[PDB]
Order: sequence, then structure tokens, then C-alpha cells
Amino acid sequence: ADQLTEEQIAEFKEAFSLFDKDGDGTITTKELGTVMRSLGQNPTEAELQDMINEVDADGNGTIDFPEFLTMMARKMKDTDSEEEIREAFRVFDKDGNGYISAAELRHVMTNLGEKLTDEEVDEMIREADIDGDGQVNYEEFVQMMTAK
Amino acid sequence: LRRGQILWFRGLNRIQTQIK
Ligand SMILES: [Ca+2]
Ligand SMILES: [Ca+2]
Ligand SMILES: [Ca+2]
Ligand SMILES: [Ca+2]
Repeated sequence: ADQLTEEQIAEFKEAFSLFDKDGDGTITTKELGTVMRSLGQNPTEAELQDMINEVDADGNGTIDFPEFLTMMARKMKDTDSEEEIREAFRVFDKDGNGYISAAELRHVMTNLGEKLTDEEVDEMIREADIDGDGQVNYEEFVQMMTAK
Repeated sequence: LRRGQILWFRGLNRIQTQIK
């Protein structure tokens, strides 16, 4: 619904291109942090990560014109599918994204019963991450547990 | 063996059995 113009937006892109202060077309904690430290001079070492992960609507690798474009324009996050396992889903979403890279696991899986050290939680999700794109997307969470 | 599979899957299962 509604096709965003590439003309005006592109202008926003012109900034998003300089905003990268490199000419890569992707904003990551690397470049973003540089400015966030010399300009923003505040954002914690982990914040820019939470800031980047917060913009990772598509979470493909880093900040991109489209993902950053939406997050800047709107801020909606509906959901119409999670019928079952929706409880464990919120229980495992900890942060509040949908994927369990490790954070959620760490706290939830350590409080759930055992104590998955930073080693287990890291590797477990590394080997558990069926797709192995970099994180654990519910799509696999269910396809592995729910789906045969 | 690999650690994880049927580990944290069972975790959730743990809850359900005794949600509280
Ligand atoms: Ca870059
Ligand atoms: Ca992204
Ligand atoms: Ca999450
Ligand atoms: Ca994945």
C-alpha cells in the first residue's frame, strides 16, 4: 500500500549515504558508533547494537536505505500468525524482536532451569540456528519443533 | 553431542508440564 517515492526519499538516502561516512550504503555500529561517539558521544558500546538490532526489521546484515526508511517513517509492528507457541514465543523473545540470537536464551534458558554459560548459549544457538544466517528466526523455531 | 537440540526444546516443554 502506497509506493514511496524514490526521488525525495533518495535525498534522505543522500544523507544516509554520508551518514555512513564511508560510501558503503550500510549503517552499522562501526560507522554509526564513530559518529555516536564523536557526536552522539553517549550511546553505550552495546546501545548502538540495540539501536542497530532495533532497526533490523529485516535484519539481513546492517542498516539499509529501505529498513531505515520505514523505521524513520512509521513505527508499527503488528502480527497475525502466532496462534500456538505464542506464549513461549514471548517468553523467548525477551528483548522483543522475534528472533533469539542469544540474549533471551541466556536469561530465559538460565532461569528456565539450567545455566547456559555464554559458551553454551552462543554455540547452542549457533548449531540450533538451522538456517544459520546469523540469528534464530521463529520460522525455524517452529519448523524444527512444531513441523516434523 | 552438539548441545542444544532437544535441550532448550525440552526447556519450553518443562514449563508447560509445570507452568508454575
Ligand atoms: Ca558501511
Ligand atoms: Ca538490516
Ligand atoms: Ca528477541
Ligand atoms: Ca535463522
